[PDB]
Amino acid sequence: CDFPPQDVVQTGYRGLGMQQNYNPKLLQKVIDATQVPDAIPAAT
Amino acid sequence: MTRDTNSNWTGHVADTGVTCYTCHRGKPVPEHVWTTDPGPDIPSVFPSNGQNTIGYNVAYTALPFD
Amino acid sequence: KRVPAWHAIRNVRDINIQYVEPLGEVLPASRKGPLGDPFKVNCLTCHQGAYKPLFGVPMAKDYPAL
Amino acid sequence: EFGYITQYFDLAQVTLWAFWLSLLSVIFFNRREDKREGYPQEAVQIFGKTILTEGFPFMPAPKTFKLPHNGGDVVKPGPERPQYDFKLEQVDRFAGAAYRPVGNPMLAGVGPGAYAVRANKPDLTNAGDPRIVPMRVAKHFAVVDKDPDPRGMTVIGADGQVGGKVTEIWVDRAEPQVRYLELEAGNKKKVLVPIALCVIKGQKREVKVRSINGIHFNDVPTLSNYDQITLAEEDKVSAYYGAGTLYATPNRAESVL
Amino acid sequence: ALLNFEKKYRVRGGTLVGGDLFDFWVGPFYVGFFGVSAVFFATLGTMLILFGAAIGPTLNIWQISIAPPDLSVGLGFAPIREGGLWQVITICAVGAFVSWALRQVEIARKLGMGLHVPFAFSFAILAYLTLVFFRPVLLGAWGHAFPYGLFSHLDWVSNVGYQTLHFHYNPAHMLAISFFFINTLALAMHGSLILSVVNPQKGEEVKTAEHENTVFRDIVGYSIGALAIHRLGLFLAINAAFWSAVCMILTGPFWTRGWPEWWMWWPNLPIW
Amino acid sequence: PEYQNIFNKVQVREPAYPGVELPKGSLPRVGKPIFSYWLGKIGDAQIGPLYLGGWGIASLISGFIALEVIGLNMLASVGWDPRLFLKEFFWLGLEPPPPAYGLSIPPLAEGGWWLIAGLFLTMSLLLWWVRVYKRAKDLGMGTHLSWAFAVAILFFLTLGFIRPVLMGSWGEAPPFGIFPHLDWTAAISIRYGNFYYNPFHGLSIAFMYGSAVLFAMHGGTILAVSRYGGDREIDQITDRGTAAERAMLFWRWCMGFNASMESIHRWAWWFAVFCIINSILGIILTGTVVDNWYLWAVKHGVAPSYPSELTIDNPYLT
Amino acid sequence: KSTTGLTEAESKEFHGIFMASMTLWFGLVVLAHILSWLYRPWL
Amino acid sequence: TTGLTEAESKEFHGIFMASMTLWFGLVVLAHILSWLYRPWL
Amino acid sequence: EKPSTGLTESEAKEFHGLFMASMTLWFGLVVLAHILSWMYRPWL
Amino acid sequence: NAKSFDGMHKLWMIMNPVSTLWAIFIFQIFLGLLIHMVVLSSDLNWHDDQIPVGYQLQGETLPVNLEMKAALKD
Amino acid sequence: NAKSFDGMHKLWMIMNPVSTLWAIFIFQIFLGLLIHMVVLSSDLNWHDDQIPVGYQLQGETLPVNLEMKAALK
Amino acid sequence: AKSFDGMHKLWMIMNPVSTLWAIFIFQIFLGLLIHMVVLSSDLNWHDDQIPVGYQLQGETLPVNLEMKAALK
Ligand code: BCL
Ligand code: BCL
Ligand code: BCL
Ligand code: BCL
Ligand SMILES: CC(C)=CCC/C(C)=C\CC/C(C)=C/CC/C(C)=C\CC/C(C)=C/CC/C(C)=C/CC/C(C)=C/CC/C(C)=C/CC1=C(C)C(=O)c2ccccc2C1=O
Ligand SMILES: COC(C)(C)CCC/C(C)=C/C=C/C(C)=C/C=C/C(C)=C/C=C\C=C(C)\C=C\C=C(C)\C=C\C=C(/C)CCCC(C)(C)OC
Ligand code: HEM
Ligand SMILES: CCCCCCCCCCCCCCCCCC
Ligand SMILES: [Ca+2]
Ligand SMILES: [Ca+2]
Ligand SMILES: [Ca+2]
Ligand SMILES: [Ca+2]
Ligand SMILES: [Fe+3]
Ligand SMILES: [Mg+2]
Repeated sequence: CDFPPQDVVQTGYRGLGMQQNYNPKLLQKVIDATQVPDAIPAAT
Repeated sequence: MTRDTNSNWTGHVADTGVTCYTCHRGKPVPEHVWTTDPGPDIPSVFPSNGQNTIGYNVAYTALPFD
Repeated sequence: KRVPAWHAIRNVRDINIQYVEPLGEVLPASRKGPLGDPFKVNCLTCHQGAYKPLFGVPMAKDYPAL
Repeated sequence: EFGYITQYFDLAQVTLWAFWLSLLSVIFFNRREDKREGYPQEAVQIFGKTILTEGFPFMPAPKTFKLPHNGGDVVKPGPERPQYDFKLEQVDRFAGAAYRPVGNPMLAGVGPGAYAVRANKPDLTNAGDPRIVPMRVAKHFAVVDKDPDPRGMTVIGADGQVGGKVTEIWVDRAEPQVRYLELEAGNKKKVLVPIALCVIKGQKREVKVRSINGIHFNDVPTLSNYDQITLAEEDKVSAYYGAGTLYATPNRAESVL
Repeated sequence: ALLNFEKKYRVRGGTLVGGDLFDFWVGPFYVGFFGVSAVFFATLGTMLILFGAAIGPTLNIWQISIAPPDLSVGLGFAPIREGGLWQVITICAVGAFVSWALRQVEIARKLGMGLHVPFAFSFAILAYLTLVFFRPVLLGAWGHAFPYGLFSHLDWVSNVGYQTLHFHYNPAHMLAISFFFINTLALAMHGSLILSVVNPQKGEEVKTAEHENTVFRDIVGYSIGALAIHRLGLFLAINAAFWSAVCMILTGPFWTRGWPEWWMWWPNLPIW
Repeated sequence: PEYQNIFNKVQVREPAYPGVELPKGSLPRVGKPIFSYWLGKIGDAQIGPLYLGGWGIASLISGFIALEVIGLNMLASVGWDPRLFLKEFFWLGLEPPPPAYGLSIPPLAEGGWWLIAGLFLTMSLLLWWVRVYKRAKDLGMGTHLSWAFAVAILFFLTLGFIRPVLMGSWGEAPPFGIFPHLDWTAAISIRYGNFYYNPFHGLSIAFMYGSAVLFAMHGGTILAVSRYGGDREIDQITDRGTAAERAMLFWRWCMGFNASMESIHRWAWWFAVFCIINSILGIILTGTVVDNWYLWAVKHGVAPSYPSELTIDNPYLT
Repeated sequence: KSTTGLTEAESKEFHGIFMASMTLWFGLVVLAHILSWLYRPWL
Repeated sequence: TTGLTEAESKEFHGIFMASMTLWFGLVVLAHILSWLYRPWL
Repeated sequence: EKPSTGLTESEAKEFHGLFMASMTLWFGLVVLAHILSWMYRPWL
Repeated sequence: NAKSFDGMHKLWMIMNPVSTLWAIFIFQIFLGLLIHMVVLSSDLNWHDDQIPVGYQLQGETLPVNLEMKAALKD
Repeated sequence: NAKSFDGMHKLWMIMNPVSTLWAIFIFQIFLGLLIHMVVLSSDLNWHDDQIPVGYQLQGETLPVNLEMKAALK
Repeated sequence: AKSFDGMHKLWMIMNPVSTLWAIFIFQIFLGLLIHMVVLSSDLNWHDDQIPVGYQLQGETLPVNLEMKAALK
């Protein structure tokens, strides 16, 4: 079960379907795994 | 390979490109890779059709698994 | 978004035909599958469940080696 | 070229037309079979004259049912038996107005209390015996324990009063099941009540009949012979209980809100 | 026009609202308060559908379409040309459907019978309200409902189905389809049996109830009975409608992955 | 409220009924009838007896051979393990031959078992057809149940034998599974451009919806007048009582026209049969006459046309 | 004629209490709106 | 009505109230233990 | 022809007494719950 | 003009009091739910406006949670 | 205007007390469930707010779990 | 304080046995529901790996580690 509420992104004309659906609790697992690495200072 | 992708395939990776970290993410062996799937164990005189199993890489359907 | 995916397909084929599969001579038996071929690259090898790998932070511009 | 066209006419098109014509034609035949009962209809004219009309499409030609055990022939569409003698007064002076009963509404045979005029013969089994009979004539039946035997219980009547007591069960031999309960009323007559208008409470040992009131059980129609029932009598009994759904209390026919 | 036997049943009373003012017939129809309401709302809805076709690109019957608002309107009020017409029509539709059910209740009360038909109609109404009210409210926007157009609500159905990669693996969807299929089978057998018993082989008498029981006990070994097949019928149709409503309230509000991945709870039981 | 007539409150038993007498020269009926209390809460309580003659034994030998074959191949696909069989049961199936074999008879583990199971299932259903016909005709009844059964058999043979032969491949037929046959359904819609633009598919959906509507309406109406003896339809047909009169007034007042107690059963018959007739017509034309249903619908002025605003470049044209 | 069975005295009684109750209800509504205006004015 | 007299109703009420009080006591105890182990507010 | 419940005037008085007492107690408990919630997590 | 509304109390001799009471109560409950839902879906919404403070954001930045999340990178 | 609500107790001679009681009870239970679900779906949610502490995060960073995860690498 | 006196008459209009059964069934359903709602949140107590993770503890036993070493 994915209990409500959700986040929906519309990606097309109205009344056509065409939208992406996110569960905030599942998307947190993808956010909690990215970890951009830290910069390395430019070289002389 | 990384130089080739970053220069010659911008129709796909447009000006963001890739580094090692895009796949290794700090480990020597990447996490999500694949090989040619043999399928479940069946009798020796039975050839594989390549479907009708659980199918973990095709979103758990009964579709062709490789 | 259908037009980048079209290029992505071709890109992945390049990575696997020119670079990764010919490495099957160099790697040990640990990095191979049941049929004796090395691990290869998918869409999931860099996206890992996001619409752009790492949400599209441009890391590769800072390094002229890539 | 993605959407190039070679020829406009194809087979799918023709076949679709053929289907439109094959429907559109079973509608015709079914609508004609629909009019073997109740027709020709009566159209009321500009100043009250009534004529017989027949509709669109027209009525079919009569067919015959041959009933078993020399039960006669039935032609349909055919003649009708004569209505009985209902009295009604119209409420508003136009053809589409409603009617009011003239006397006591319970004993009038109009509205939900109307009934049909069927044969004066019982319904038969495949062997020729009467179908609905009391459980003392059908000597092989038994109530399954695990179920409340209604014989003995009382017949509370929708206003809380007592109607009488259950004394017999009437069964159906062609399909084994209960059809009627027989009860002795307040004036010591034997009357029937259909089992589909009874709520049976085993622990209270009551039968609740929400249709009519307690005093109303004295005027339920009676049978000729108590070893069988005919089609006409079934209709009369059931219709009397159905009249109470609108006439028992003077407030029942009077707009909820 | 009246049938041969109709006059003795046309009495007054039995109504819910109104009273003696709307208690008449027009031709064969019975009107009532809710009859006036239903025709009012049906006429208004139809005329608004036609106007929404007039301001569109074509009056071809197959290509008319009136669409709901965008998802950015939320549960608010959209402009007339970009969604508000859809909202007015969807109010008219609810008004008309409920009026229809209550008129049925008035008629059944007048004729002295049970309220089984309006009760079964209530479940169709419930499925419609699930698709236009409950699911949109739980997801947070009117623009999750379907547009009004032949061929154009089918594009909605298709894309919504593919938002879950494979909608055949939805469990309540499987259960509802089971009920639909079994209902068509049962209706074919019931129709055939009654026709066969009153239209026997040439030069024979009408058969009886014993014949009806015998035929199915010979073929299959069990016969359900002449009153229980009507029950079985009400049951299968109502259940089809019910599980359709459930399957749509599950999709989006309570499950956002692919539908094949739900079923994964079964081979992951720790018992094989 | 008032009793709704959904369950039987009081049950009664008499000795079992053996059945209407058959014509002389018939076999006896097999089995001693038993009674079910739970089945009696909702319907008739007797189970059995049963009639097994010549055609219903050949059927039941064919069908069980087919079932043994299907079950054993599903079981060989997991390596004979019954634990895995129960674990992954909805994903298993028996698959048709590879399409490159055409209409030849392929080797046994590459599609020949599918072919065997299909042949035996076919024979089973045709023998059952003959049984149904003879059973209804020996009791002196009309044979209306055989006509509808014939329609259903024809749909089973169309998708499965006739269309694969007209296409030139057995690999165009469904497999024997649960999720596998659902996958077949989706794939054949995807390959031939969207079944929603197939017009026979739309008409059969019209008639399936209509079957549900009509049977809710009829089941309701007869339960609502069963207090006036309406569940006994044969007598209401051959001697119209007040139950039939009320039943037909209800619909006349509500929607302006009505049927009779016998005619509504013809409406039922036809609504159940047109569904499958359109099923046959829609499958038989797919692939053999029409290759893309959406392009067909566009050519005949049926599909809507959403506004564009953008331009996408087909990379095969560049 | 449509009638409710109440006499004229019973109707007078019912009317008295009905009007009192409706006035009290509207008083409570006004109070709620004054509080809401003090907290979050909308016009 | 329910067929209970006034004495039977008094009896039932006595025992019902005692049982409900005991049940609520056990609920409170469970929540005190849970708060000591894993406070949620 | 007039709506009645079968209660006399004494029975109605009795019912009214207990109904009003119960409703007052219920509303008291509601007020207490809201005071605690405002002290813990104010929402306006 | 002051004697125009004298017979008003006779209203309850043609309109049923019990039906009217039930209708009023049910309508008021339905309208209450509707107006609350309409105001919650506007700029006047008072549950999610993060006034007087945002509580999810408050929980993400507690010092204990921050110190645990820092020790998760190392 | 202070003795205006005298005959109020007569209300139960025209409205059925048992029906009213059942209606009130059922409505109150439904409303209780509904308001709890509406407040849990907003910023006021009190189960997932990680106050007074996040417990899953607390379990991921226990020294024993950290030392076992290190010993794998 | 003596204003709840006729309260015991409640059971002369409400059936005691039906009420008891209703209460019991409702309480069981609510118990299951609240346990499942709390298990689906940050307060979950079965999978939080406190006081220790046991699957992880089994993967790093010296015997299992030495056997996994011998297979590569
Ligand atoms: C790619 C798309 C997916 C798919 C996506 C969906 C989606 C999305 C939906 C379904 C829904 C359904 N699908 Mg599916 N479905 C697929 C494949 C199938 C297949 C098949 C053989 O493959 C079948 C058999 C079904 C069958 C079904 C039913 C279970 C259900 C539709 C019945 C219904 O909603 O009744 C309910 C009845 C109504 C909504 C009717 C309302 C009636 C109103 C009240 C009365 C109107 C009167 C009118 C205005 C009056 C006109 C009057 C004139 C005078 C005559 N689907 C494919 C895989 N399916 C639908 C559903 O379950 O919704 C609840 C749904 O939304
Ligand atoms: C972090 C959260 C906590 C947690 C916080 C709470 C809180 C808070 C409560 C419970 C309560 C319960 N918890 Mg706990 N609970 C946890 C983990 C568990 C686990 C587990 C496997 O993890 C289980 C199996 C349980 C099981 C239980 C039940 C004993 C009890 C619910 C009773 C009920 O539903 O009665 C419903 C059924 C009826 C009312 C029918 C009638 C029952 C009659 C009266 C006889 C039954 C006996 C009774 C159940 C036991 C009485 C005590 C005896 C003297 C032993 N909890 C975790 C550790 N749990 C509740 C409780 O203790 O109630 C007193 C409670 O308030
Ligand atoms: C910025 C918006 C404001 C807000 C602005 C308003 C305004 C303005 C009003 C309300 C009104 C109400 N609000 Mg508010 N309200 C807000 C947030 C809330 C929240 C919440 C979870 O946030 C809730 C649960 C409520 C709930 C309520 C109800 C108590 C009341 C509607 C009653 C009704 O429908 O009677 C209809 C049902 C009947 C008439 C049936 C008859 C019932 C009889 C009369 C007895 C019932 C008693 C009743 C519950 C009142 C209790 C008073 C007692 C003396 C304690 N509001 C926010 C904070 N709210 C209305 C009100 O209070 O009316 C007096 C009102 O005018
Ligand atoms: C931030 C929000 C606060 C919160 C703010 C509020 C507010 C504000 C209120 C509640 C109320 C309730 N809350 Mg809370 N509540 C929170 C978290 C919880 C959690 C949880 C799992 O986290 C649970 C299980 C509860 C459960 C409850 C119920 C005890 C109660 C709703 C009763 C009802 O629906 O009557 C419906 C049923 C009936 C009316 C039937 C009546 C039966 C008779 C009168 C006796 C039944 C007794 C009943 C159990 C009440 C307790 C009395 C006893 C002294 C125990 N809350 C969080 C922390 N909660 C309400 C309340 O307590 O009112 C008193 C209330 O006003
Ligand atoms: C709209 C307009 C311009 C209005 C102007 C006219 C004015 C001014 C007023 C007229 C008055 C009123 C109030 C009219 C309302 C009616 C209007 C206008 C429209 C409604 C018409 C309507 C909804 C019809 C739809 C009909 C359809 C498509 C039905 C679908 C199902 C179907 C095909 C059924 C056929 C089979 C039938 C007839 C089933 C009924 C039936 C069943 C189900 C039994 O079980 C049964 C059992 C025993 C005996 C008889 C029966 C029986 O007849
Ligand atoms: C372990 O189990 C044991 C062995 C113990 C037995 C248990 C059996 C079990 C559990 C079985 C489970 C079965 C299941 C789930 C079956 C699922 C079946 C489904 C849903 C099937 C759906 C569709 C299949 C169709 C429509 C097939 C149609 C095939 C046809 C029409 C075949 C035609 C072939 C013909 C007529 C033969 C021509 C051959 C020839 C010789 C003429 O070619 C030249
Ligand atoms: C066949 C599998 C692949 C598919 C279908 C695919 C598809 C896509 C799509 C559609 C985008 C555009 C995303 C958007 O604009 O929303 C994208 C972006 C991107 N992909 Fe992939 N991809 C695949 C494999 C890969 C691989 C293997 C890598 C790493 C080597 C990669 C690296 C990227 C990067 C870096 C971007 C972002 C480029 C930008 O900012 O526009 N992709 N991919
Ligand atoms: C001449 C006196 C009568 C006036 C004509 C009646 C007009 C009826 C009002 C329109 C419909 C009412 C709107 C809501 C109906 C109920 C919704 C289910
Ligand atoms: Ca290259
Ligand atoms: Ca706030
Ligand atoms: Ca918290
Ligand atoms: Ca733990
Ligand atoms: Fe029938
Ligand atoms: Mg397949």
